[PDB]
Amino acid sequence: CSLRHFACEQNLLSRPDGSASFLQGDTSVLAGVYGPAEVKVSKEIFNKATLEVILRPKIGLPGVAEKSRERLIRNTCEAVVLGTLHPRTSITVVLQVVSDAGSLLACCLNAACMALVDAGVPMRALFCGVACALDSDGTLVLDPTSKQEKEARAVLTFALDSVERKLLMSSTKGLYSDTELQQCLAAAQAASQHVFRFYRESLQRRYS
Amino acid sequence: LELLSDQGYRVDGRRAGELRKIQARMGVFAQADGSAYIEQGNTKALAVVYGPHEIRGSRARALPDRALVNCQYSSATFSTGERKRRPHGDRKSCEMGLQLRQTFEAAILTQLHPRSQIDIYVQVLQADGGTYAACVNAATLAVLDAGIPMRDFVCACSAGFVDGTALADLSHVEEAAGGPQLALALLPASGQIALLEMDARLHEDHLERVLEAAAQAARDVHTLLDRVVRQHVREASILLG
Amino acid sequence: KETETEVLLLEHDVPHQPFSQAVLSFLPKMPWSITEKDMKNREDLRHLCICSVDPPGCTDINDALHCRELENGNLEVGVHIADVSHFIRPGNALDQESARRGTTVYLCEKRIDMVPELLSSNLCSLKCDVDRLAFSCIWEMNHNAEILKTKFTKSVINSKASLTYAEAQLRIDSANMNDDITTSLRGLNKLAKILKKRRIEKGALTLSSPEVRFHPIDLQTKELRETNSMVEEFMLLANISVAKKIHEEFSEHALLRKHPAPPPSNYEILVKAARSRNLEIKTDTAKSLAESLDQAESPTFPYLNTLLRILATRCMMQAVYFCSGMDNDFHHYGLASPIYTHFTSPIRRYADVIVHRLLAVAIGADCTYPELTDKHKLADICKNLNFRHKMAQYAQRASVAFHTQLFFKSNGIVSEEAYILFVRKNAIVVLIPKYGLEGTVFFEQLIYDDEIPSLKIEDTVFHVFDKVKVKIMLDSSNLQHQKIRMSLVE
Amino acid sequence: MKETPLSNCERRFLLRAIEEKKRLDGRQTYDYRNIRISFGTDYGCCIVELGKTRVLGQVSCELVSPKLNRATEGILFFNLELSQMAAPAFEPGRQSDLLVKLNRLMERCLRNSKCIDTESLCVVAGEKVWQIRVDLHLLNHDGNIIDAASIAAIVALCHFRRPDVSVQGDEVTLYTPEERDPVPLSIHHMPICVSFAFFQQGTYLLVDPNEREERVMDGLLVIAMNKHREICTIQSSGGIMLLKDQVLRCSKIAGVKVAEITELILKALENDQKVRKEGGKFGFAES
Amino acid sequence: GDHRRIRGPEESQPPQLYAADEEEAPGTRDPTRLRPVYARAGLLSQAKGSAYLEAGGTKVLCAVSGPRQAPAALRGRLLCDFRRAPFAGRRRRAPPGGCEERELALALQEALEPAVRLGRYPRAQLEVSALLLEDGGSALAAALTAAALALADAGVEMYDLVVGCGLSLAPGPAPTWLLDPTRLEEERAAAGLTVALMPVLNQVAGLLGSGEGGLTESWAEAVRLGLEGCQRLYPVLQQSLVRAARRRGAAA
Ligand SMILES: [Mg+2]
Repeated sequence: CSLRHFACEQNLLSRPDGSASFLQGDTSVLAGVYGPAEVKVSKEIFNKATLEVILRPKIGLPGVAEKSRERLIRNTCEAVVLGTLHPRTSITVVLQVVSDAGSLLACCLNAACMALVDAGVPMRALFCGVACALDSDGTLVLDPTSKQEKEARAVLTFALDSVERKLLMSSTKGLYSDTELQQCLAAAQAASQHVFRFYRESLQRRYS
Repeated sequence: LELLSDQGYRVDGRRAGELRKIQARMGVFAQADGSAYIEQGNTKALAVVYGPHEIRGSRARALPDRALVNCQYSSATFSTGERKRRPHGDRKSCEMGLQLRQTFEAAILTQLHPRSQIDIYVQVLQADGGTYAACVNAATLAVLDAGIPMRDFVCACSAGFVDGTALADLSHVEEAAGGPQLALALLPASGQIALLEMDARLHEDHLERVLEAAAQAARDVHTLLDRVVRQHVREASILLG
Repeated sequence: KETETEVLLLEHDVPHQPFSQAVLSFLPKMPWSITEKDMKNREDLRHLCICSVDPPGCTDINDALHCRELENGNLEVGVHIADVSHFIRPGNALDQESARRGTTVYLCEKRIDMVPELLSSNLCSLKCDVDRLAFSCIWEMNHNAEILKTKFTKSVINSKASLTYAEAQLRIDSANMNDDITTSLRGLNKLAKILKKRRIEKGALTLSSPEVRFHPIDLQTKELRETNSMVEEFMLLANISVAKKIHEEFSEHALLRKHPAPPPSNYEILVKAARSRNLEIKTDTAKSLAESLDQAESPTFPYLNTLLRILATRCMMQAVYFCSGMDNDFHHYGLASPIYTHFTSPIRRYADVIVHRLLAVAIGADCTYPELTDKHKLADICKNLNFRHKMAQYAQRASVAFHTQLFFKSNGIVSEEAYILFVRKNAIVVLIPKYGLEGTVFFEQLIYDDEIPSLKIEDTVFHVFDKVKVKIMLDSSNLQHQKIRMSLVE
Repeated sequence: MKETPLSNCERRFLLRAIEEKKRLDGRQTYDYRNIRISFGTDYGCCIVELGKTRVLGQVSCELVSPKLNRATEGILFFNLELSQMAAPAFEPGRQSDLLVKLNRLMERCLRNSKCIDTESLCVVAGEKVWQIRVDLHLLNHDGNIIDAASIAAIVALCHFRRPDVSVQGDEVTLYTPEERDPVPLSIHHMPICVSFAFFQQGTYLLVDPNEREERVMDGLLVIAMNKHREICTIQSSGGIMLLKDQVLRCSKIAGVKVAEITELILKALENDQKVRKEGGKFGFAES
Repeated sequence: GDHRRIRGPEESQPPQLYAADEEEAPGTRDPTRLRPVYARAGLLSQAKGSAYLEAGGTKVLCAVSGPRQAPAALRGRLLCDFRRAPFAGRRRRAPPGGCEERELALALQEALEPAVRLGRYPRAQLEVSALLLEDGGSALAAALTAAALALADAGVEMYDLVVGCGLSLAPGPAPTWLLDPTRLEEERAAAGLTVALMPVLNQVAGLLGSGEGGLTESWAEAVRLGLEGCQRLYPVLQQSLVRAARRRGAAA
């Protein structure tokens, strides 16, 4: 297909509320959610649940880029996740990068969504993440590989929604143009359709 | 250089089964509730015990059942020849704190001082080998000077293995040689170990030897310490009336 | 052994590392059915009798032969090589890791390769009854073996047989006769012998040397036979023709090999030897020498000519590759041929591959590239290749020496006969045919005759071509260089 | 957040089942849980899961200026992280005691035992040497870490391969995994810890305790061993009074346990190499 | 390596140390002189009170985050964070610091606690934040004055204002006390000094000093000279505050 073999697995870990291992190709992320739980008077806010994301790679320590990425994920989830139901409590999303082969965010987002699902957390709509790489010649590639990201001039991670296939998040590396943005966004929408079909298949086989 | 001459002697001039003369004292600092000092050779530890007192910034940690032992470690910069910085906060001083804490929480018999801090503090001024045991023993003398109840002298010392023999109360030289060194701390009256640290490679059948050797060294340390303590108590009582 | 092997391969710089991943990639995937798209420029000889001769237990079989009779009394002979060039196209990493590994080492037990076993025994090789690519050189000849018409064509063939030398000889002259192979082999061995004696009359010299190849219950000595001379003559003819062609077409960049003839200050030892043994020799040229060695026979020493042949091989210089531009020698002492270039075994050499490329572009079935004409880069790779062949020789010698050490360790043989080659003041070099081994023996007051090379002790005298029995004691004092030692008795 | 408290019911039930020599899942006292060793795609990744406790291990390399005292041998950098997914209480910068003790223990065990060859990994004596760091991450927390952390560090450091290097004088040339074949490490012996837990002041002892057994235990004896019966480290924590015969017996146990774990590890590496020599980027071993 | 900032180089030395020249010396001037001062209060918006002071190459901000819940025990507090921008001074220093920033912070706190009256601000901590955009001479004094302006602006109570002044010593054969000097007169100097007082009630609030040398009488003359300088400076700050209050009256 236009994008590569990608699988998932739910309820791996016993201690966290919900967990999900989402791998595509050779990149594999692992997400664990701690549902509505305690929160101190400093971190909390009435009429909303505090969503906190902490992402940590498997090398060195977390610096700044990961903090930016986890802000992106935080706000995306705040966009979809319902929090006016569970005020004065904290939802926590932990992300670990078992492997890194490009298309990282496009994997972390999917894993976060699946974990939130497994934790039975009230969501307004599923979301997904894809990554499209524009080489110099304009030929785009979906769900790229690290080689394709290095040999390319632009890369674009889009976090889309399921209800109306809008654009919840966009993180771009490189420099690109308008028309290319639009066309890669359309291709991302198609890829998101495929990802949603996959989610439904996985959950169908989980409830069986 | 050498560790065990073919005759049986060491560098310092002592056989394997003996140790260096500890010279101690109890009552250094009066602004406290308990203090001690010890020199187990060139080493020079210094202990302090601020007694069972109130918790401030309660922060919901005042155990209601028993007392709260808080022991802090410190190795001065000029202790070793190689100057170092950040004596506190390091990942090793905190391990020493944990060790001392789980020892004295075992010995210090906290069930009688509930909701109270026993603050132990240890500073090592000079280090030439055997840096944990000197501190254990100084803190013991401190506790005792502070009239804090405690099951028994928690006496500590170190042993090692060289040329198919066991050495007692290693120094820095054979501690740098890399050989197996086993530090421990036991309660003599009962024969029970309160702590058993150890770091190097060696066979298993060669374990009982260094183990009993360290134990016997700790017994000797017990004798010396208790003679000191008895002198101290006698002098104090005589002075009272 | 698994330590000494790697140690000698690290000291002689012989690269032993396995093939990197990138290399394996550029190889073809191995569903490999002959693609009829590349077969355009080539032809189809599948309707042909071919019988590749192969020594005991080989896998990088590359050559192939045939001798098809023709209506006109003439017959078409043909040699066939594995057209590795198609697989090994330049600019890759394959080509670089094959250049550095400028030749395939063949130690007494293993073989360090230059191209994977896949491309060496499954694709390029001329395996039996499997259609494989090839380069081909075809001649038309008569029963006196003078060329009449030649051609140098790429093609695809199908080896009907992968024989052994003994199997070859028995298929030839066991009285069996068949339209398939045996007749080809016979009519080809004929031309082989004719060409052989023809070139001997041309002055080219034959030699010998102590060569022992281990299994290791008891070692064995290589045995000569017709089939070997046959295949050798045909392959040499192919090399010479290819060289003449790529020379006439290319006079600036090429790969040739020369054998710089020796200064006459080296033959004097052999001269003095045969003089003290009253056999005259003319060492002025190659012919005189050769036609003389065949006369120096005398019945007292039926095993004599071989000794002079060794004593000669101790003199010849080093044969080296080079480019037609940076030099102008173009003369090969040994074969008495002026031009000669290796063309048969690319699986076993890289200069063979470069020759395949040059010849193919001369035929027009390939495209050029800059590193094929830049004399500088070609000279550099040629120097590398010579250095590497030299390393390989040294390594194989060290290995056979180690195996001899080991065998003498397992079996302590003593007091075996031996002949003499040299005679020096301090030591007396010696040769043992049984084990195919030459060694030294020191004597550390003597009498050293140099006008006539001989040694004199108060009791006896030592001249070349005498006899002595020896006891072989290996000293292992220094585990490094566990060294043999000869003790003498009579 | 905080860990849910422990009820007196569970505590008493556990103590009694110990008195009667009954574990919970159904195993004896001298038994581990099914430990699985799974590998990744990148040389140096290993996920080892004993029962429910999963731990990840990555191994990375660098070239750096060595330290003056040791200009010949290289460097090694351990680190263990307690990911918040391991358990709620593992907030960043809060459970520091556990981090400190685990990291010191692991450093001691592997480094000071001289498990690997810090000399083999020299390139330019005085200017540039290797630097091997190993990051362990705790994913699920059900009971025994030290054993898992150690098995992971070992499987990694035995399933890792360096970028080959050539050298002449001072000219050093690094190369990529696609240009040459990475070179493995140099191990002398693989140590892996073994954890005993004491109940009722020393009367009862268990192996591979779960999380509850860790909440109702008073003492922990860690013992590092090899397949050659070589004590590498031993530690007592929890403020507990043990004796001699106890440590002797625990050591005679750790012997067999480490022998078996080692056999498994070797089998796992064998299977992974076999797979990659057939097409496949994984490797799996089961107790 | 810091994991809260961008990955830069390990070490980085400036180019000046690699220069080759005898830098220019100031020379002569009127020792009892003061640089032209631009002081304005009310610069910043998002802060309850702010002030800005420029004197030569000196350029300092100060903001006051007001009372924030956190007798002699229910007595207010004020914690001051002095901070020089990494782009001030010949050399660059990472933002954290840890050597002189904290010393000058202690100085500011010791010079402000007296003026401010904290009995009327119990159970509260005033966060004073100074920022040095450019160093061109007397810095700690500018910071005291700016913090005073910011406080008086936010409307915290007081007893009097704080005026600072920095002095240096000429290393010539006849050493004279140089008033309100420049970074050049300060790096080519033998001794330095800093006074800070409350001119109405004529009381020092915090001073400081240091010396390649000196002697009692010299230090005393320096002190009194700095006092006179601070007196001569007070009216500028007075007018600045009046002006800001007029602008506020205008806004509403
Ligand atoms: Mg052949």
